[PDB]
Amino acid sequence: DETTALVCDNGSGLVKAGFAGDDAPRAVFPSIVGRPRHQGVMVGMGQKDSYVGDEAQSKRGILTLKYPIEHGIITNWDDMEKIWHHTFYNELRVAPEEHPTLLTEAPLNPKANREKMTQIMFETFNVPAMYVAIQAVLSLYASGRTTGIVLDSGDGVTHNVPIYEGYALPHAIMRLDLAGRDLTDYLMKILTERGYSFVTTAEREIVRDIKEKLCYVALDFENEMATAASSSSLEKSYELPDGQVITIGNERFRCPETLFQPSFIGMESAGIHETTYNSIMKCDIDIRKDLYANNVMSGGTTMYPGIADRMQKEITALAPSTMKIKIIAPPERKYSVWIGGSILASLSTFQQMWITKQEYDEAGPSIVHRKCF
Amino acid sequence: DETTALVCDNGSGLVKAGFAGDDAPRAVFPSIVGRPRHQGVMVGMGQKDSYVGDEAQSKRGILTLKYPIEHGIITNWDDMEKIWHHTFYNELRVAPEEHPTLLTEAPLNPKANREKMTQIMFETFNVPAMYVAIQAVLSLYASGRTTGIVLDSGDGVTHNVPIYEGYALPHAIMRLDLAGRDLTDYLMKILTERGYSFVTTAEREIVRDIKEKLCYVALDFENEMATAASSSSLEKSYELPDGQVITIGNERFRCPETLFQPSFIGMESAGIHETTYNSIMKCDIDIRKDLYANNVMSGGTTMYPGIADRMQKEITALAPSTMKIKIIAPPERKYSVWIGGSILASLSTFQQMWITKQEYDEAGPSIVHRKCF
Amino acid sequence: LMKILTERGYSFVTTAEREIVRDIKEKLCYVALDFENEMATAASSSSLEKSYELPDGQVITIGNERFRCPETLFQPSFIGMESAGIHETTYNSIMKCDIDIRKDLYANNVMSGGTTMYPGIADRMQKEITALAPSTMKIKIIAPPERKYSVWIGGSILASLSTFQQMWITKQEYDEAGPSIVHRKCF
Amino acid sequence: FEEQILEAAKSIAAATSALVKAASAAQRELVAQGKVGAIPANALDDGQWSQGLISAARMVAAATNNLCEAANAAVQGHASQEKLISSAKQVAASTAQLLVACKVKADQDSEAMKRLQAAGNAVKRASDNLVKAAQKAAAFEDQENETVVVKEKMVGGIAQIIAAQEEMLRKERELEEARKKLAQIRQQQYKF
Amino acid sequence: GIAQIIAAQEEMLRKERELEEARKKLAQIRQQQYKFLPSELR
Ligand SMILES: Nc1ncnc2c1ncn2[C@@H]1O[C@H](COP(=O)(O)OP(=O)(O)O)[C@@H](O)[C@H]1O
Ligand SMILES: Nc1ncnc2c1ncn2[C@@H]1O[C@H](COP(=O)(O)OP(=O)(O)O)[C@@H](O)[C@H]1O
Ligand SMILES: [Mg+2]
Ligand SMILES: [Mg+2]
Repeated sequence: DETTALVCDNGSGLVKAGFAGDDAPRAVFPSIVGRPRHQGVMVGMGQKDSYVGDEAQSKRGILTLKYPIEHGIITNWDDMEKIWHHTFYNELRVAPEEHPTLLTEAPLNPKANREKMTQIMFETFNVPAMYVAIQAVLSLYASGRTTGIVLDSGDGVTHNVPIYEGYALPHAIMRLDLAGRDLTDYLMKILTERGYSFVTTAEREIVRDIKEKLCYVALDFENEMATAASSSSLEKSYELPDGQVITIGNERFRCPETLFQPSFIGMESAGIHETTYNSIMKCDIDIRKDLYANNVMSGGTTMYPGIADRMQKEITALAPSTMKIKIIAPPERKYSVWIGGSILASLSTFQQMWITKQEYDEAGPSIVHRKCF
Repeated sequence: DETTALVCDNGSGLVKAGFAGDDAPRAVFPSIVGRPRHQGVMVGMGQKDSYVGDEAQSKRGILTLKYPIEHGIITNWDDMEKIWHHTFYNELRVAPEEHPTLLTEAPLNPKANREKMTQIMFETFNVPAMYVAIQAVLSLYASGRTTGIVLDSGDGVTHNVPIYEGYALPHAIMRLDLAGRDLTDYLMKILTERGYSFVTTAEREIVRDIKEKLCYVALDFENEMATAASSSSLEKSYELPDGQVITIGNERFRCPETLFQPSFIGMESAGIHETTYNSIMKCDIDIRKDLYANNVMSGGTTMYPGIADRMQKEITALAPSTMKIKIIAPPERKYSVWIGGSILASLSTFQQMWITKQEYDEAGPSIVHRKCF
Repeated sequence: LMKILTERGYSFVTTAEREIVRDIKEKLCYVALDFENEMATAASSSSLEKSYELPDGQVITIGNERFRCPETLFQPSFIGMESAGIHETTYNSIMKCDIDIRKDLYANNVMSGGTTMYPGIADRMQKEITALAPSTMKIKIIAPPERKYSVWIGGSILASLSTFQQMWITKQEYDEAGPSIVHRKCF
Repeated sequence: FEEQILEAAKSIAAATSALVKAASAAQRELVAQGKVGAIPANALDDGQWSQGLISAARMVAAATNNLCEAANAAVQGHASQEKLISSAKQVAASTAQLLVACKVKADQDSEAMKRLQAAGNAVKRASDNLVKAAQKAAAFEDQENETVVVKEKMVGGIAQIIAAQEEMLRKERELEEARKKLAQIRQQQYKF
Repeated sequence: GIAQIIAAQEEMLRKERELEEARKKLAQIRQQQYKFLPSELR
């Protein structure tokens, strides 16, 4: 019947795009723009100017890869527009001017980022309408809940947003730049410790793959370190794209430990468990029990094996012993935000929340600060 | 329709010239200039001053043969100009001033060589346009590929050039001066061990013919040496131009082995297999697999029976066991460079890459460093 | 430098020739203040061409290669490396520090090591970092004339300190803790 | 052939008249309930939303009139079949914009909302019907002469693949430039 | 105003047809690649 809406979660690392009503994104691809850094000799090829998404991921040997989104803030707008092209016309293969588009954004982002997003979506793609949602609210939508504190840890931003009975508490929103990309950089730094030197952006992608394949969160960091130092059971091997085999030991759990000890990368902020506890304690006393009982995790960085148990133990150590602490970690949480957006894009009520281009034309880009939280 | 272009591969040892679009060079002849070294006594004959190409090869008894090109660098410009004149007017029998000319050059050659080639082409032969291509790129063209590491071994220069998706990696280019002529000199030196004394340049040509006819690359050098020292099944016979018959044993494989052990001729460099492996290892880690799978061979020096198997074994012993090593050695590789040039000279796209004499007269001979890799 | 000396017809291959090229680099190379203007000057005039006598008596003459070699320190792409030049790495290291200490770091750029002995490298570094840093900030490159031995001099100073005498990894501690003790007593 | 699209053209006209009536009724509802302060002033002449949604309906009507003219040109053999789908896509964008604009500015279960939605869906479906009718009537609907071409020469064959592959990359450059030109002309369309 | 937009869409779609037939031509060449390529070159 009605024209389906487009849901485009523009994460720092990955772009997840699809249609409203679907249960999984139709296009999941890295948000990178690669440009050749060598000299083309053959005349029949080596001539394209820039590669976007998976194509660049297949040609990282001869490319310089750049992420247009850094810490949830779009820094290169031409690259972001190119990525939105590759999403709409190549991956989804639809016309954005007939489908309303739902975009996502981390909380406490600069206003100019959201205004430029609106201006590009309306003046370059001419969508009928658009809406910028907060990723944590969508993550809560995905879990079928109205009460809970959402810990969303993407590639570039990790934020805690407490929500009670559909009401957000903006003063209790916590944001932390420590995220997956910083974990990848720390993994590179500590892999140089065993003699493996990864420098180029392609080697950064290789290290990110290593992190996604072998890293896990230790239940007890000190005991795990002692076990790794005494026994060799934790040591695991991995084959590089060139055939070299590397072996990593304690680095499997030292990299995710930065999530709980940000001082490893020289940051003064507290770990994710302490930020969650502080966010809960900033809320009204009457809702802390429900917030304790409804910890919802989302984002790729929360897909580490054993992260839920560690978070539960830490918050149990912090919270009073009488409270019941439950970490909700659905197996599909890496797409939770997008899934939530799909749900929000299928609701009949939300059809009144769109920012139509009539309002954009009469009020300018500032309208996005009067209609979106 | 359009005037066909001339493809002239001026190798260190052979000149291969022809027209674009043809599948084989029309004129393949040695690049030598011979001058009489005796006294003429009869008026009717023996008055010509210099002999070029096959004419000198038929009269080596009374001539001093000199190669104007040594190690890919043109040393005698008068002789090289004479050779080019013989190519254009006697072998090809065409006017160079109506056909654009495509020339070849080894990588990492002196800039003055390329500038002098351009100046001679434009001010002596008055060609409409000209272009200097890198021989390895043309060799890759001839194989119908865009990715691979080309090992081009001619008469004076051996060079490894890796290319990935049409992009060359100049920092990974390897050049080794060991080539066919050094093999011929070493064959003369080791043939002196059996009492055969070849000294004059004509005797050098005879030894070159012996090398082309009887030499081969041993799969395992030590086992082959033991077999030659025990059995007499490797002793081949060759008839000299005067009727004398020589018999050679291990020298059949001890000469080409210099390609894999340059220390035989006092060179400190590593063999061609190690240079290929090092050139691969200087490339980005993500493209090493494709280079391992696309080892392209070209040039006359790679025509030894069993050279591909030996190179495959050596690189397999060097490379990680997981990766597959594939040596691409077409039976027509001795002309591959030229063939590739023909292809590059037939492309409609390449027609914009010519260095026209307008650009030469406005920018000078230095223009060849801004339009040719 | 070997690779770009092959451009003028000088072929250095063996390790001994590598030592000869290293000596050439130490004797004739320098850092240009402005790379493009220096290249234009070299391409126009011959004033930048210097001669050098090889151990075998041959005299070689090099022009822009005198400054095109050290320029790799600021443009690593010349050798196919994707990383940024030394000035950009210094600026990034400063920007990774706390905002309150960036002023003192900007005013105390210390250079050491042989590769920083190039004539005019301090001025080029100062100009590049000034172009990168905010205009208000004062930038000072500290390049002592003996900076080729700065590491050893600092090591001697540290080893002459009475306080440092307690940081020695004694062979007593080595025999009970093994080689891993060096990861607990040294930064 | 031409009579077939003419029947669909009249269906288009009836559906767009229904759009005009429904949009007028919705404007009456909006001004009656105080949803928007409708002003009877033609800002920038028609503009896009002068005097409210009636201007959007009128611009939809202009777009679909252009669509009908494109279909007539195609059935006369003067317009490419890709002109028809381009005009249809513009019409679809216009009606989607109008429907979404009326959707958020009016009551949740307003009857006028239902009339606008049904009429816009009718225009969309009838537009696809007209487009498919014109394309199938067009003789250039399907045509290709690139089934198999080969060259005997080894030099000629590889040169053939390289020329075709350069054609690939050239058309892909055309992708980039054409999209950038379209984006620029869209930004310049109103520049707020 | 909309005339320029529709013209740009015209160029986009006609060139899309060009890109598609170029794809077809490339594949059409590729099936006969083995014919003029030696056995070791596939
Ligand atoms: N299975 C996994 N284990 C550990 N880390 C992962 C896993 N999958 C993804 N990641 C990390 O999560 C990041 C992607 O998170 P994502 O949810 O896509 O965030 P965004 O919203 O920024 O796209 C990647 O950078 C990757 O390093
Ligand atoms: N069948 C063969 N076996 C061994 N060596 C050969 C054979 N044919 C040619 N050569 C050697 O290769 C050299 C010619 O190589 P070529 O491909 O002509 O290089 P260039 O680019 O210098 O012309 C000659 O010196 C000859 O010694
Ligand atoms: Mg996310
Ligand atoms: Mg050759």
